[PDB]
Amino acid sequence: ASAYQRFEPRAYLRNNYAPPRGDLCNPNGVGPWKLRCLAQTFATGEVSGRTLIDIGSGPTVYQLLSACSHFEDITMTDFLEVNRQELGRWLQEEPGAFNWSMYSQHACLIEGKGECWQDKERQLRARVKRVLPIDVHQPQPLGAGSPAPLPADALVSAFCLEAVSPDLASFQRALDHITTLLRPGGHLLLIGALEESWYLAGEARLTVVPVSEEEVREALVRSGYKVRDLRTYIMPAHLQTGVDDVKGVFFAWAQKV
Ligand SMILES: Nc1ncnc2c1ncn2[C@@H]1O[C@H](CSCC[C@H](N)C(=O)O)[C@@H](O)[C@H]1O
Ligand SMILES: O=C1C=C2NC[C@@H](O)C2=CC1=O
Repeated sequence: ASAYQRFEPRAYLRNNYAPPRGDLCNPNGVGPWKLRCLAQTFATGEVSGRTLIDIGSGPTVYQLLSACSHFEDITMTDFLEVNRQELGRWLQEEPGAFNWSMYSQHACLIEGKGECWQDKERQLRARVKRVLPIDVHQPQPLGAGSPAPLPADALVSAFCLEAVSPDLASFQRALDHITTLLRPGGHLLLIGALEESWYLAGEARLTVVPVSEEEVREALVRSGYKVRDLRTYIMPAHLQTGVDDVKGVFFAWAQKV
């Protein structure tokens, strides 16, 4: 809750998106695995529409790289002001912006359409119309008169819910709250930590509800999704860096019935 007030965006980026976890060179790493699930899913051509919302974007954009070419209106969100400010720095190509080029490249590599990474980042920056505050704990997570087109044709959320939820029940409700933002028939792409109880982000020490793959699936069904795809990545020893206690990472593709 109020722990997210000490959350340092740079430290978080450093902990999860710089080497070793941010080394995209080894295909056996989490970075490549994540981009692969994303890329492969959109490549099916079944996740399509005009609008899309990213839930709890944090200070990261990799989660929209393969997505941006399928939706012309993209909304990014986060609870923290600092995180929206960081997102802004990368969108406006301002100074100090985080460098996502390695990920843009690997997305281009993986997608295999011969695209250059500059055209990818350009497309993303173009299709992201707005960066809105959000709280998944509210029944109306974006608010009343949100500038965001609703309902969205699709949703993306990586490492948010389990990391803002004290327990399974909160998690399930938060899932419910965001699910209302999704048009029926829509698609949800959910990535998150498995069996993780805490992670660091500078002076901030966050509490996490350790969830399992079955608990994630059950939660998706209960929230009213058909689970099209749900995969697990087991965190290798050398990627256990002492910035957290994550055991694995899950990826879910779910369709709203
Ligand atoms: N109550 C809340 N509602 C929505 N998001 C919240 C939230 N409380 C914290 N968050 C955000 O949840 C994010 C989790 S970190 C995830 C960052 C990014 N999605 C990734 O893929 O790395 C944090 O940025 C945090 O600010
Ligand atoms: O909070 C987390 C954020 C992550 N993103 C990459 C993935 O390695 C990861 C694990 C986490 O525990």
